[PDB]
Order: sequence, then structure tokens, then C-alpha cells
Amino acid sequence: PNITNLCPFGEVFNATRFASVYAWNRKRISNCVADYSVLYNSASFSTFKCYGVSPTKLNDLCFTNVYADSFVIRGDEVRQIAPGQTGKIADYNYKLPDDFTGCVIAWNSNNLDSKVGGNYNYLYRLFRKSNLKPFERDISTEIYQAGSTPCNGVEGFNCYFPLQSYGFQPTYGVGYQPYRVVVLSFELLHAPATVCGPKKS
Amino acid sequence: STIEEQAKTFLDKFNHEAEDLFYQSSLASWNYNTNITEENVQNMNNAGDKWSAFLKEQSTLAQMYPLQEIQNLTVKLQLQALQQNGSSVLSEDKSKRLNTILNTMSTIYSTGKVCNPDNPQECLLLEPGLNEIMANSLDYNERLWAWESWRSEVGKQLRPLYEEYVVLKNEMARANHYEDYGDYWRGDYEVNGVDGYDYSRGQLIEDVEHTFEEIKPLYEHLHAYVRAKLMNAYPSYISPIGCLPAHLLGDMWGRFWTNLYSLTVPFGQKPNIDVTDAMVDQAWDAQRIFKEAEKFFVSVGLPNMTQGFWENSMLTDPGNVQKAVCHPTAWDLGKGDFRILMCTKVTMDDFLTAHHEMGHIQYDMAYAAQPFLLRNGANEGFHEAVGEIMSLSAATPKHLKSIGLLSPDFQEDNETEINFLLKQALTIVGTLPFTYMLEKWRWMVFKGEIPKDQWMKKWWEMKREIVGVVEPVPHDETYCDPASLFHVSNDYSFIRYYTRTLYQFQFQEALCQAAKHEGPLHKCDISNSTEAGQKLFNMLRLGKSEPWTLALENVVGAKNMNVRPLLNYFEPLFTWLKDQNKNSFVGWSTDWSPYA
Ligand SMILES: *[C@@H]1O[C@H](CO)[C@@H](O)[C@H](O)[C@H]1NC(C)=O
Ligand SMILES: *[C@@H]1O[C@H](CO)[C@@H](O)[C@H](O)[C@H]1NC(C)=O
Ligand SMILES: *[C@@H]1O[C@H](CO)[C@@H](O)[C@H](O)[C@H]1NC(C)=O
Ligand SMILES: *[C@@H]1O[C@H](CO)[C@@H](O)[C@H](O)[C@H]1NC(C)=O
Ligand SMILES: *[C@@H]1O[C@H](CO)[C@@H](O)[C@H](O)[C@H]1NC(C)=O
Ligand SMILES: *[C@@H]1O[C@H](CO)[C@@H](O)[C@H](O)[C@H]1NC(C)=O
Ligand SMILES: *[C@@H]1O[C@H](CO)[C@@H](O)[C@H](O)[C@H]1NC(C)=O
Repeated sequence: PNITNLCPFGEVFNATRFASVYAWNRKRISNCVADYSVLYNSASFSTFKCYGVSPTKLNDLCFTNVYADSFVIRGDEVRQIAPGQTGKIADYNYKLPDDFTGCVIAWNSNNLDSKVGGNYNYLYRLFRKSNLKPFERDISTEIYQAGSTPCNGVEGFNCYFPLQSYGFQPTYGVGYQPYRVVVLSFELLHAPATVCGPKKS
Repeated sequence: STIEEQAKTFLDKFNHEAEDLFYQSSLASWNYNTNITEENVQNMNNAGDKWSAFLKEQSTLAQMYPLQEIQNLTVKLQLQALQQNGSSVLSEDKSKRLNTILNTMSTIYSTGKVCNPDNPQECLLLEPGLNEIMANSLDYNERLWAWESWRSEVGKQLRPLYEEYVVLKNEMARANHYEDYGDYWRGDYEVNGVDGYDYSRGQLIEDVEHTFEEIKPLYEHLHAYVRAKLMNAYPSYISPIGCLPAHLLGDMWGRFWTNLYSLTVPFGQKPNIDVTDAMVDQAWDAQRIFKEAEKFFVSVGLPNMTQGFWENSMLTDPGNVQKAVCHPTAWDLGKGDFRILMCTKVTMDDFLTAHHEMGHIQYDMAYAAQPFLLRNGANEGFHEAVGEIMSLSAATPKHLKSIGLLSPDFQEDNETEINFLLKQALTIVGTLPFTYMLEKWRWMVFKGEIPKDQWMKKWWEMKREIVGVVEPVPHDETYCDPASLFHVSNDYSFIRYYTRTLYQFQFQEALCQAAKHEGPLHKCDISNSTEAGQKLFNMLRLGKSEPWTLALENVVGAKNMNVRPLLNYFEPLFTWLKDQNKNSFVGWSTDWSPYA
């Protein structure tokens, strides 16, 4: 029949501000129609790497919920948003499971997220005692203890603040320019699947 | 937990915060250089002070991690680089005195203006005009006046300052567990902890003497030929048996002999390889010059320039309203930002300079993957050598014919090769005894081998013995003749040019053997060879992570600097000079036979 009530992809992709990678935004997408051909046929995306599913059959299959995680990382750190990777982002900021079904979409955002003075509103976690579990968010701002001595809440010697700012500038290299990353996670649960593709007439 | 993990986390924090502070400082320096305005000077000074204070605070924090409990070579290298006190070990009064002395020497050298007695209404500064007088005049007493007047004013101002400078730098170096300031400078080539590839500070002087002893026959023949030609130019001043007069070498100090090419040309009647007119006829813009250089670097397999390079570099003079430094400089600003600041003209020299600076940029791009404090050359010689090899390759007639700048029917006979090799010898071979003598004199001054009352008596004795250059009139100890040069007056190491010159031809032989060139070494071009680019990039990607001996093994297969590639490069010229010196006397006498 006639289809309306599209899924809110405008409020994820075209958001005025994105979250930091340590505090990545997760939006649960339910009970709407998800048109994936609009995203795939866009020329504005640099990375559209899908793991576990192909883009052609996205517009046909149906899923119970869609998780849209949005954050900003560097150009050289886009490769770490993948199953089985190692790095600062994978270990300490955003960890993907090995058995991940979904798509990683990234695009350059030097135009919006970089200012001439330096945009320090994007943070990343530099130190954590252990690696993150998949789909875990750590927003703690407690001082990292690298040494035997207690930090006592003050950043001195062997005790560092774990969140460090990115300093985006428009004159940076392509490996240091800000990239907005949206990761879509597709899961099927025993509940009735409601995020279905558009049906042709 | 462990000391090594603590040092690794500290190095991660240092790398991340240092890279951003270094970017801000470098961008301020760039904004000053492309726009000379007082607010840009203030911003540069503020950024530099923040950067220096941050380095002091991080070095102070870094020393608290002992070196002997760390086993990873890269972590130990970064900690060794960071834990150097520098001037911080010295007292605050003496540190302030040393900084004041360095600044006032910089002002005296930069703003030194000297003109002829009895005509003082206007005067000429060295950089604007004395260079042209030294490089183009053919008058004996005029060059003598310029040379003696500049060494009189500059040396008489700088002699007490240099006497304070040597004592303060020796005090800082012995406070830093070095024998002298010369040992501190030689510590750049020090490799410790690697089995077989260890290099000592004391081995550098021995290697320099061993290489120079093999340099000496070629320089003696070149000196005899230059002496005969200068005798033709100036009939009575130059003796057949003696040294060359100091003020006749084509430059202010004798650093290069490249301004004597007109006087000492073998075959003037034969044409030159000047390609300036060909670019003028085809309307080659500076953008086209850099695109051709980029085409050269992509032909060998190296990465091409970034979009930010083309957008952010200044490759043309901005105009009258905006002031900029004219000196060509490649800037590695950090964070993948690479720029070239050159006031490019349509000349061969600017085209070769474009190749040289883009070689600097390629070297900077290659070690971008390395940690911040290891983003340098393995030694001070490699960074200049990798630009000089591109300057060597681009200047070849094969490269000019390949890119269309030279006519395909240009006749490459032996005479043009001889005069081109002589020009390259005047630029390259002639600087080697001056560089070696200057560094050996500074090392003996820092070591205390030469007392302060005997500095000049030894110095001229060294110059006659090594360089074969005699003083026009004797100088007493009120003069300070070495410090009239830019590098010595402003606290710069000078052995980098000697090491650069040997590394240049070693790299050239390695890449030409890789590229399967079948002729003379000076006729070799490294374009179109992927394997040569791969052999270069293996060393280029390392940066300062590996010892310079291991990097040299990676390129040439040798663990030490070698002199045989340079001698192989100039072998046609060496045979020609031996043929031309049959009647004349090779070698010089240290006596006062020409003039004193
Ligand atoms: C986001 O912005 C682009 C650029 O204006 C636009 O073409 C696109 O339709 C917008 N929405 C989505 C869902 O991509
Ligand atoms: C150079 O500085 C002047 C001084 O204010 C400024 O007006 C001009 O915009 C600067 N040039 C550039 C290219 O920004
Ligand atoms: C040294 O540390 C670096 C990380 O900075 C690591 O990648 C490298 O493998 C280490 N080397 C050794 C021999 O452990
Ligand atoms: C730097 O100076 C301090 C102050 O004396 C000293 O304890 C330290 O050992 C010095 N560092 C090195 C590497 O010598
Ligand atoms: C550099 O080379 C790559 C791959 O050949 C190419 O995609 C890119 O456009 C080149 N860069 C420029 C500025 O031409
Ligand atoms: C160049 O080659 C010719 C032919 O053998 C020879 O006569 C001449 O002397 C050579 N000139 C030089 C400078 O080697
Ligand atoms: C190197 O390759 C380019 C591209 O094909 C070619 O134009 C050039 O002539 C080659 N160089 C030589 C020396 O043949």
C-alpha cells in the first residue's frame, strides 16, 4: 500500500552537532520504514563498509530494531571502526563485536567540525585500565592511575586525565580531518520485527 | 604498574599534547614568514615561549623514569631524546647570560652594516649587497677591502662574546655529562644499545679524518686548477707554489667555490645546459614547476602531494603589500600538514630548489606514521641528503630531455660533462675542506686543545694546512674571523654538510644501482624506477626510530659513511684534472709565498 512514516535518518545524518567518540550517541530506531537506498546512492559518504549484510538486500529485509551510533573521529581512525581491530578508538572509545551485523558509514566533515582557532569540543578517551566490551559507553572522567601512587583526583605525575581533546583545524591533513561516523547495528529478536524496508507498488 | 608501562603512557600523553602545541607554534611561525607583521611576531613569540616552557616541563617530568629499566628500543629512544636537560641544567643567571649572548650575536650578524672609510653616508649590509660584491667583482683591492672591513667590524665585536660563549657552552656540556660542547654536537651520531650497529662520539672524528684523507688528492688537483685559472685572472698576486688568497674564492668566507665557474670554466665556447629560456618560451608557471616535481616523485613510486599542500603553500611572491621571507623552506607543520614557502622564479636554480624542497617534504611525509619525538632524520645528514639527491637527479640532461625542457637533438659530448662536473665540484668538493677545517677548529676550541691567545695563529695554520687558503694580511687575537659566518655565530652544528655530502653520493650510487643505470654516475636519473623508490622509502619510513647505521645498511648496504661514491662521481673530472695538471704543481706550500 501507500507508505509513510519514514525512519528518522535526517536527525542522525544531518544533525547540527555530533557527539564525541567517548560519549557516542545511540538512537534506537523502531516502528518505521527504513529506506536504505537513499543512503547507499548518496555520493557524500567516503566509507560505506557493511559487515555481515549486503547493501542490495537491506531494502528488502526486516529487523526488530536498528541502533544508530553517531560520533566524530579522525581520518586515520576510521579503519579502527571494524570487527577485530586494535587502536585507541577500538580499545578505549568504541568497540565493535566480532559477530557484528550492520554498516559503518563515515564521511569527511572538515567543513563543519573544524575552525581556524581549533575545535576542541570533540574528546576521545586516551587511557583506560582495560579494553571496552562491545557496545559499551564509558563517560567516566576519573583520573587514570598509571603508577602505584594514588591519584587523589589531581592530575600530577603518573596520573593523567583520560579524556583528551581533538584539535580540528581546516588546514589539517586528510588523516587528521574530522570524520562523522554513523554505525547502524541490525539485530533480529523474537519480538515482531517492525523496522522493514519500503515495499514496491 | 611497571616502569616501562608508565613511560609508555607518559609518552602517549606527551605525543598527543606536544603534537598540538607544535602545530600551533609552527602555524604561528608560518603566519609570520608569509606575513611579516608585528602582531604575527608577537603571536610567534608567544607560541614559541609556550612550546619551550612545555618542553622544559615535560623534560623535567620525563627524567623521573630511569633509562636502564626500559628494554624497548623505541621507548628508550624517545625517553633519551626527552630527558636531555639542554640549557636547563645551568644556573638561571648563566642561562640568561647565554640566551642574551646568543640573541645579541644574532642581532650583530643580522644587522651588521659595513662601508668604506671616508664615504660613510650610506652603508651596505652583508645579505643585501656584500654577497654580490664577493661573487661578481674582479678587483683585488675592492674584495680585499670588503673582506678585511667585514672581518674587522664583525670579529672585533664578536671576539669577547665568543670567548664567553665557549666557556658557557662547555660548562653546560660538562654539566650534561659530556666532555665538551663538541662532544655534545657529536652526540647526534651516537648509537648505543644496538648489537653491531653501535656508533661512538669519538668515532666521528676518526671517520671524518679517514674520509678526508681520501678526499685530499681530488681537492689538491682541483685546487691546483683553480690556482692556475685565478693566476690567469689575477696575474701577479697568486704564486705557483703557494696557497690561494682568501678574498678571491667567490664567497665571503670560502664556503662555496660556485661563483668561480665563470673564471675557471674549461670550455667556455661550448654551450651550457641552461633551460631557463625553454621554460620562458613555453610559459612555465611555478605551479607547473611543482607539478613536474610531483610527476618526478610519482614516477619513482613515492606518494604524491596532499590537497592541503596545493591549497596552503605559497609558491609565488605575494606582492608589494605583503612581506615574506624569500628563503625557500619546507615546513612539516604537524598533523599531516606539509607546505613549501618558496618565492619561485622561472630559473633552473628555482626548479632544482623545488625538487630539493619537495624531497624534504617527501622525507617529512614518510615518517608521519612515527611517534612525534621520533619524527626527524636518523641523523642531521640524512634530511639534507635526501633533498640533495633529488637536486642531483633533476639536473641531469636525461631528466631534462625526458620532461621536454631540453631539445632531443642536444649533443652530450665529454666537454659539457667536464664543465658540468667542474661546476658540481666547485659547489660540492670545495666546501668539504672548509667544513672539515671549521668543525675541527671548533672541536679543538671546545676541547681546550687551543688556548684563547693562540686561536688565530692555529686557525690560519689550519687553513693553510687543510684548505690551502692563505690570509691576505696577518690577524692578531683582536679579530674573530670564524664567527663572521652564519652557522657558527648562531649556535649551529657544521658537520651536517660534510656528512650530507658523503651520504648524498652514497644514496645516489645505491639508487642508481637499484635503477640499473649502465653509464657514469653523474649521468644517472632515478625516475621510472619503482625498486629505487622502494629502497629509498624503506629508509624514509623509519625516521629516527632506527639507528642511522641501520638506515645506511637499508640503503647502501654499509654500516658507516663512505667516501668511494663521491670519488666515483667525479672520476671523469679527476682524470681530466690529472691530465690538465701535468705542467703545473699539484699541492700547496704553507709559506707566505703569494702574499702576506
Ligand atoms: C543530509 O544532507 C545532504 C546534503 O544536503 C542531503 O542531500 C540529504 O538529503 C540529507 N539527508 C539525508 C538523510 O542524508
Ligand atoms: C597579511 O596581514 C595583513 C595585515 O593585517 C592582513 O590584512 C592580510 O589579510 C594578511 N594576508 C593574508 C593572506 O591573510
Ligand atoms: C615498542 O613499543 C611500541 C609502541 O610504542 C610497540 O609497537 C613495539 O612493538 C615495541 N617494541 C618491542 C620490541 O616491544
Ligand atoms: C638533568 O639535570 C638534573 C639536575 O641535576 C639531573 O639530575 C639529571 O640527571 C639530568 N639529566 C640527564 C639525562 O643527565
Ligand atoms: C594522488 O594520487 C592518488 C592515487 O593515484 C589520487 O587519487 C589523488 O587524486 C592524487 N592527488 C592529487 C592531488 O592529484
Ligand atoms: C673528448 O673526446 C675526444 C675523442 O676521444 C678527445 O679527443 C678529447 O680530448 C676529449 N675531451 C675531453 C675533455 O675529455
Ligand atoms: C618515465 O615515465 C613517464 C610516463 O610514462 C614518461 O613520460 C617518461 O618519459 C619516463 N622517463 C624516461 C626517462 O623514459
